[PDB]
Amino acid sequence: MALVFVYGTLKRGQPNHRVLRDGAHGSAAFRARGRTLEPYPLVIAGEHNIPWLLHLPGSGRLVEGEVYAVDERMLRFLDDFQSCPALYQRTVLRVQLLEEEPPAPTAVQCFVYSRATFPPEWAQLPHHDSYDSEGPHGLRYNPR
Repeated sequence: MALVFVYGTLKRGQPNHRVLRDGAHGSAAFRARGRTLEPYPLVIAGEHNIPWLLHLPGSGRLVEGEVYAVDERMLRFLDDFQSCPALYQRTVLRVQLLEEEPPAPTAVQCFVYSRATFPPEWAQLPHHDSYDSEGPHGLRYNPR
C-alpha cells in the first residue's frame, strides 16, 4: 500500500479520475486534500495539454491536490498509465494536509508523478497552483 498525491487529470472532476475507480486496476481511497510543502513548477505543455509537475522543487508555486491510499495493484497500473520512467517518474514528497493537545499531524509523505527531463522552456510556461482541464487558460486536455 502507499499514498499517492495527484495534482493533474486524476483529481476528482478531472478527465482521467475514472481510472482510480476501475476495480480492475486495484483500489484507491480518497484520504485528504493536500498542498505541497515545497513549491514546484506545474505547467500545461505539449499537444495534449497534459499537466506536468516539473522536478524543480524550490521554484514555481505550492501545488494543490488530493491524497489517495492505493494498493500495490493500483500503483503498478498508475506507473504504466503515466509512462514511467520515460515520461514521468514516481518520486516522493511531503504534503501539508488541508482540513488541541497533542494536535493533529499536518503533513504526510506521498508518492507523486513528477517529470525530470523536459524542454527547458517548459519551466517558463505559466505556473499553476491548481490544475483544471476546464480552467481559465482554455487549454483543455485532449488525448487525441
